[PDB]
Amino acid sequence: DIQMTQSPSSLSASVGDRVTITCRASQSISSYLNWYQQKPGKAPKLLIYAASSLQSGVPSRFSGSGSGTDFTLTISSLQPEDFATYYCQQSDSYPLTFGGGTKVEIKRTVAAPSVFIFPPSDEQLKSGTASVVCLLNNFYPREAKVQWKVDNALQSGNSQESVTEQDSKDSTYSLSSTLTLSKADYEKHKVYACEVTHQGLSSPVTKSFNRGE
Amino acid sequence: QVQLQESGPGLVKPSETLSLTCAVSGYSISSGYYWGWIRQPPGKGLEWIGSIYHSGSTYYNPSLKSRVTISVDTSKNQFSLKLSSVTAADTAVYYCARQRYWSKSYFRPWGQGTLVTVSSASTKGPSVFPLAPSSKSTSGGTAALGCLVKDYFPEPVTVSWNSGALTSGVHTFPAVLQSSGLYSLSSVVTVPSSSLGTQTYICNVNHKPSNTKVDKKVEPKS
Amino acid sequence: LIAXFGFPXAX
Amino acid sequence: STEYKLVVVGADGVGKSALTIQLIQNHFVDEYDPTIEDSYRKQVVIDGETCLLDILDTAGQEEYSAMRDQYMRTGEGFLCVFAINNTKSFEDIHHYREQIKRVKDSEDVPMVLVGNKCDLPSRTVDTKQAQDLARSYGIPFIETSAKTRQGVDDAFYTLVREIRKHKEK
Ligand SMILES: Nc1nc2c(ncn2[C@@H]2O[C@H](COP(=O)(O)OP(=O)(O)O)[C@@H](O)[C@H]2O)c(=O)[nH]1
Ligand SMILES: [Mg+2]
Repeated sequence: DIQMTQSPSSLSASVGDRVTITCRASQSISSYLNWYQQKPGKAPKLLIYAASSLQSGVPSRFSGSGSGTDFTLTISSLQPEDFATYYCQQSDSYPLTFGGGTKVEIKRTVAAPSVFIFPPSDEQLKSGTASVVCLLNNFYPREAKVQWKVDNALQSGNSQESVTEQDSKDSTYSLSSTLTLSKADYEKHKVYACEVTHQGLSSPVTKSFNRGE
Repeated sequence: QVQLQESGPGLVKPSETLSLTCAVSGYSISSGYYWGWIRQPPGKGLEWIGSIYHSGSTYYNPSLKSRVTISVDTSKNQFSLKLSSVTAADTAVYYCARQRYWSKSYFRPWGQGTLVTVSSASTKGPSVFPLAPSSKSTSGGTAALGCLVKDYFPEPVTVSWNSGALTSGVHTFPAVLQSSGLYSLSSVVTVPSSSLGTQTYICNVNHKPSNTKVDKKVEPKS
Repeated sequence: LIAXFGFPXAX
Repeated sequence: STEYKLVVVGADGVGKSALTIQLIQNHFVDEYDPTIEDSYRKQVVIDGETCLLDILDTAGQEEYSAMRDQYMRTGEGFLCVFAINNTKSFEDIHHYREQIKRVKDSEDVPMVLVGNKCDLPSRTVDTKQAQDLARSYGIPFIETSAKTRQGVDDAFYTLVREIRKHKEK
């Protein structure tokens, strides 16, 4: 098999920056190298074929170069919408092989999250379980700390977090933290609070509600 | 003009056979091109599985060859994949794609992809609960609301808002797998606080493996 | 322009 | 290791690309890009000798390339290919031979006449007339099927043997 090695595995660059990603083939493939762009939840899309031919419709800031065993994809002016994983693929011979991908993310100014807390619905609570949700909306960088406090007591082991992929327009992330309690534990406590720490916040932000109020 | 679309079960038991079909439109398989299958395990890269020509000639990834059967139906304008003795390593989004020539060509276009999960567990539809807009929402500012989509299996679920009319500011989180073996996710949206008393917000949740279709109106709590 | 054709384009 | 430079010529659709791919990679190919003229390399053992074959699979070209020019200058032997079910491809053979003689400025260029697609029982070209055309030229005639692989090694190995015969003379 012809092994394709991409580098780097991931990179961060500002809007307007020149970005260069490399692809190396284990043996010569002449100019038989294609580049695909894959955005979250979408199929890969052809950008460049035959090492340097730009697919029609693809923005001119994308270019490809190289031959033999060393290839490069270049984005001359990175745009927010260019957040994607890029894959090379040799088309010289079988088996057809792809590189492992390079994830490109946008570096932007710090943006503190807007924080929201949601109590469990009465219907869910009546069924025996209380899910309490904390939302951190449109923030950058991705690193954040979220703590759950019930009557000011720090919770551990009963919450799960989920983070979105970088937004293609504003280059931010959003995050949810969900606290799962039994109906009995939920009904024997009053104050439910989420405490958020982030680079864009000078001091932690707490959002809370009082059960039944 | 040329469109490809995968279809088939999203759940397969270990040791059993995974079967998928790709419906082609805008071009006839009998006219030309090679028609391929490529897969992507969750969070991983792309792996070419195999390709076929309208004549039946098939080419395979050598590590999967013994388990792969690729077939074409020129009358129905479809092509298919059978992958036998599946394991959890076969859990992946499966894509169909075409390329003009056998070699020295490229894949274009591709299907949307279809997730196949290898598991012994049974399908289960989700419960949908409101994430109601807080009563303390800033007057003239921005409020947030959403839906909690809980306890379903397998992935995926699709969430839309107001039938697909509300897309701005929507964030549908990647699902988390719970201790029970069931997934859960939330879908949220930020809206003007001034619209809460008047504008209707409904999340439309669809879970195809269980034929569950749920519409939940999310409003401020009494 | 070496012919007969033959291969096109041999000069 | 001894290097041999071979060139595969013949009308569009006779199977030059299919023969080359079957020889090098052991696959029968239904649709390889008809416009691609590429060079291939294969290490093979022929009569106990380790040979490095450099093969130009020719095609219709709009421009005369640096790669083609290397084979024009240093190509040692030619496979002149026709398809047994395409009379026009057999009629082109004498033009391919006439042109090769002028290109090399020689009446003695190592060559093999190849009648491809012999897996099809339907023959529009009389193989006796092909064997007589090859006899008239003083070259071997080889029947091949890129589909079944019958004669594929024979066609290229016979050309290597013709090159050896030429080098020693
Ligand atoms: N039945 C049969 N078909 C063949 C054979 N060799 C080539 N073909 C087919 O003939 C067509 C033209 O082949 P190709 O290699 O592109 O010819 P080229 O234009 O000379 O390079 C393709 O559809 C091949 O699969 C053969 O030996 N038998
Ligand atoms: Mg050809």
